[PDB]
Amino acid sequence: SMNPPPPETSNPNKPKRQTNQLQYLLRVVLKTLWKHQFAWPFQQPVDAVKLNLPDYYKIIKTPMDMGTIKKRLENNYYWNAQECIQDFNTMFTNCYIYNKPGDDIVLMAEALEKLFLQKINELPTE
Ligand SMILES: CC(=O)c1cc(-c2cc(C(=O)NC3CC3)ccc2C)c2ncccn12
Repeated sequence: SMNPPPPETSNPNKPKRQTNQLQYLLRVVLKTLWKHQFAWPFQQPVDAVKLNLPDYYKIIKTPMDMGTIKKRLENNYYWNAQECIQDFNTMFTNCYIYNKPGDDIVLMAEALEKLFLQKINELPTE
């Protein structure tokens, strides 16, 4: 089996900004989720070869992971916070699409998503 190339984390012709909302997404949101006991399945792209999930990238056509999001934030890849929030939501949604309800990995995603929602509830204005 083969994995696909990972999502891009740098693109010199993509316009970039560093806003206070994006700084919050790195310093508060990403850092809170990254240190969590349940973060580890989400800290890198799914290696469907090593995990013996040959159908993963047949089902998941918009992969996303926190390793990618971390690199994007540290590279100032984004223009606005909504782009980054969409990446997080894609990662959670992919987990719920691929896995069975009640699987341990789904419980892990739900726990991270609850914290995610609590932090973005206080996303600073501007
Ligand atoms: C997000 C998702 O659905 C998901 C993630 C994992 C997962 C991936 C890795 C991994 O790829 N590590 C790379 C370094 C080699 C490791 C451990 C786990 C539990 C998983 N395993 C079974 C079903 C679903 N998943």
